[PDB]
Amino acid sequence: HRSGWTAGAAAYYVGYLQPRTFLLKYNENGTITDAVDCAL
Amino acid sequence: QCVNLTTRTQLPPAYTNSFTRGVYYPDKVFRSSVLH
Amino acid sequence: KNKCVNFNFNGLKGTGVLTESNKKFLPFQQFGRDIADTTDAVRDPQTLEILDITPCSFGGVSVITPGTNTSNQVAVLYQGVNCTEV
Amino acid sequence: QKLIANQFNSAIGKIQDSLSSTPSALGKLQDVVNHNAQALNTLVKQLS
Amino acid sequence: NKVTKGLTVLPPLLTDEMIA
Ligand SMILES: *[C@@H]1O[C@H](CO)[C@@H](O)[C@H](O)[C@H]1NC(C)=O
Repeated sequence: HRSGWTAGAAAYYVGYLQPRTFLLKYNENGTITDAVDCAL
Repeated sequence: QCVNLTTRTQLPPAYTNSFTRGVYYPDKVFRSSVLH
Repeated sequence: KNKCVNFNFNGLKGTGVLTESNKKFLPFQQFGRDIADTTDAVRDPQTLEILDITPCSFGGVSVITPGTNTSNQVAVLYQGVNCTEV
Repeated sequence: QKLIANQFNSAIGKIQDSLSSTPSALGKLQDVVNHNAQALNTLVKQLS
Repeated sequence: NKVTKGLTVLPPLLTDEMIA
């Protein structure tokens, strides 16, 4: 945003994926509601 | 066109807890009331 | 629909009875699976509806008979089959 | 006679209550059912 | 109350009424 230039309130996160097995729980509609990390 | 930016304030990267975020549907197969 | 036919939903081989289903798929989800992880409900690619995909009737034919030393009459039992499906 | 009859009646009532309350009293029949179900489920899962 | 493909399950010869 130019007023030079000005930046508003913002923040973002960066996480990296890893290969691991999860236990996914599908509900009645078919929507994932919970998961378990088998190696936590 | 591009402009060098030097008004940056140097700061080391921070860290925070991920909790239980980042889970996505692995595939398009529908499933209901199962544990997979 | 409602006929024992070979169904093909985008290269999906199979044979069964295509009946309308009350399940609620998500927009990205194409075909469902049961507890056994087998094809159970498939959404038609052209018209968006939920259809069950059961396999055709099967069972076991048992034969009830007295000894051939007595008679040659037999009675046939179709295990686990409604009498309207034969 | 009356004492014995009263004791028998009270004991049988307590039997009904104990069967109703404790969940693991019928573990053997439930184990039979679960074993059959899980054997069939494993055999089905082996197809994949 | 307290007790709860190619594969078929056959019914028992004696119904629960007969056992009762
Ligand atoms: C679908 O989700 C709603 C909640 O939004 C729930 O009330 C409904 O029971 C679910 N469908 C089935 C078949 O249970």
